[PDB]
Amino acid sequence: NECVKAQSKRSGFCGQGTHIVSFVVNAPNGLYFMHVGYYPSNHIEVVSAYGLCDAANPTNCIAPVNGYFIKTEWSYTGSSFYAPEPITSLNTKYVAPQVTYQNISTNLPPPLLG
Amino acid sequence: IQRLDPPEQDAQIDRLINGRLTTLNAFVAQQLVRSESAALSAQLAKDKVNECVKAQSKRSGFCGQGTHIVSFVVNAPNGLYFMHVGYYPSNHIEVVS
Amino acid sequence: FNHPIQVDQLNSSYFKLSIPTNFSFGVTQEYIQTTIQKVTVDCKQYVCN
Amino acid sequence: GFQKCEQLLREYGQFCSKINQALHGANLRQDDSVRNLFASVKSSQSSP
Amino acid sequence: DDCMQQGPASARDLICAQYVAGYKVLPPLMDVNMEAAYTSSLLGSIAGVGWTAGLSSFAAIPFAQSIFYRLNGVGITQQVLSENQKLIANKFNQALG
Amino acid sequence: VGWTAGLSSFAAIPFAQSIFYRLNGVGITQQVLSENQKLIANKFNQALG
Amino acid sequence: FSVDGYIRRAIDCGFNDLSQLHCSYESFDVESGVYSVSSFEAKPSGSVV
Ligand SMILES: *[C@@H]1O[C@H](CO)[C@@H](O[C@@H]2O[C@H](CO)[C@@H](O[C@@H]3O[C@H](CO)[C@@H](O)[C@H](O[C@H]4O[C@H](CO)[C@@H](O)[C@H](O)[C@@H]4O)[C@@H]3O)[C@H](O)[C@H]2NC(C)=O)[C@H](O)[C@H]1NC(C)=O
Ligand SMILES: *[C@@H]1O[C@H](CO)[C@@H](O)[C@H](O)[C@H]1NC(C)=O
Ligand SMILES: *[C@@H]1O[C@H](CO)[C@@H](O)[C@H](O)[C@H]1NC(C)=O
Repeated sequence: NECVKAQSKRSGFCGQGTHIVSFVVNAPNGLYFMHVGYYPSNHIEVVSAYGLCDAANPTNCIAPVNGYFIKTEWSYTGSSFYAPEPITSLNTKYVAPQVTYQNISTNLPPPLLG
Repeated sequence: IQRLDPPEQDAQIDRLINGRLTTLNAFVAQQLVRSESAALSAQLAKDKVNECVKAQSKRSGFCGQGTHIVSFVVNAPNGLYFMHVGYYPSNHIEVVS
Repeated sequence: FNHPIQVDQLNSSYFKLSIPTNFSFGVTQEYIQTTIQKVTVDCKQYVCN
Repeated sequence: GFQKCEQLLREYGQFCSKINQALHGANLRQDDSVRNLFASVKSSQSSP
Repeated sequence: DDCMQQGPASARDLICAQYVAGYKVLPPLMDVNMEAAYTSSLLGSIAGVGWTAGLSSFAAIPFAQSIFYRLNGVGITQQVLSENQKLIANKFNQALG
Repeated sequence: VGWTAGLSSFAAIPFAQSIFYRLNGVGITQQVLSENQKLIANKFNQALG
Repeated sequence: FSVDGYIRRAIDCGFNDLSQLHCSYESFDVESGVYSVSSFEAKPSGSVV
């Protein structure tokens, strides 16, 4: 029910790595599970923000959704695979301002260009 | 052996054998019960590390009591010792919602 | 002891992200026993033949 | 170590082989349990 | 050798009984320093593992920052957490101390 | 079955389409999945093969 | 055995397999199911010396 009929979000319940899909066949005294997971490699280190705020409009802040804001100025990458793309309203959420958010004053992404 | 001849010596040794064979069978049966139990328990420990320690849990009562925030693990003599830090509310008031 | 990738914390408002640049799929195989062989015994015959 | 006893013990079949094999399996079970448990506690990435 | 040069520690010493009774206690699969290494690396992974989607990336963020995200995630607002960061750290410290 | 809310409806969709939703759901963006659909299928196939 | 001690009903436990079942549970009423009972023995048809 957790593995095969659903994608699991429980680390280590199904297989190792991030669970994607599982299959089941019969075995001599039971079931044989075939768990296909996602295994990352070649990790790199990048610098990330906790969130970004409009420096001129400090109460207007965003945080990434299922990914990170990375320096490259700021761009978005999904959490499982480094692949920078523009910060847009489809990969951000508006949040309350925090002391750890960056104050950006130049190349403001579209969710902050208000 | 020192006191008895074979026809009686045999019977006496045999009593000791039966008692010792019984003891060893009981011992083994328990090591199998205890090792089966420990193995199940080990899988519970596995789940707690993944659910509790490597993640914040949203499952009431799985980790500790109250709302789970963070857990830590140290080793213990025959296993793991979980340290579950939860959020415990107090001084509740009633408001209209 | 196989050490994990060490990722340093920063003295700043930023943080280090250790993020994959590559990936693979792999299969964790698992066997779960659901049954045992069912056996009955003709105890009277077993013991006394 | 008494030979008379060992001679009588043999009439109970391979009793000791069963004791040893049962415990050997039971002991392997913990090494496998431990190996699996730690493989899962193990982090991929970690801070110092 | 300890059981020969010193002898049993007390009545019913089950460790020295091994060489007498015919049983042996076997060593565990991992030594202490290896088990410590596993839980130590686990400790250092907590803040950056239970942070976002996927199990593939690691956010090397402060423990404290992790706690505040964990508290926010259970219903405590950011205005509250911001006003009370020292109060929260003190309560946490009392819980563990 | 592992597609949306509830256990009552069935989406008869391609396996491949299911995989891409599953990958998107773990943090791989759609731009990446779109550029790499053949690469992803090949890696998956290697894992099972 | 009735309250007054007389035997009014009995099972010959070697008559058939159904009778063996009743005897093994020491009851005239057993639950429905499939049960193993004593095997049907092969018997000697002669002897060799
Ligand atoms: C991006 O811009 C934001 C917004 O300006 C900036 O975060 C702000 O930083 C200031 C300090 O530089 C915080 O102001 C104070 O900081 C001190 C530090 O000790 C606190 O003690 C103060 O708290 C007292 O006063 C508050 C006033 O209301 C009380 O509510 C509180 O209970 C205490 O009495 C106070 O926090 C300011 O709060 C933050 N802003 C936010 C939203 O948290 C941010 O740092 C800039 N980004 C970067 C990377 O620099
Ligand atoms: C750097 O770390 C020290 C550790 O005590 C801390 O006091 C100091 O404020 C930190 N500096 C920054 C920029 O965070
Ligand atoms: C990912 O790893 C495989 C392993 O052989 C390699 O062939 C491939 O080129 C790698 N891709 C990247 C982007 O490094």
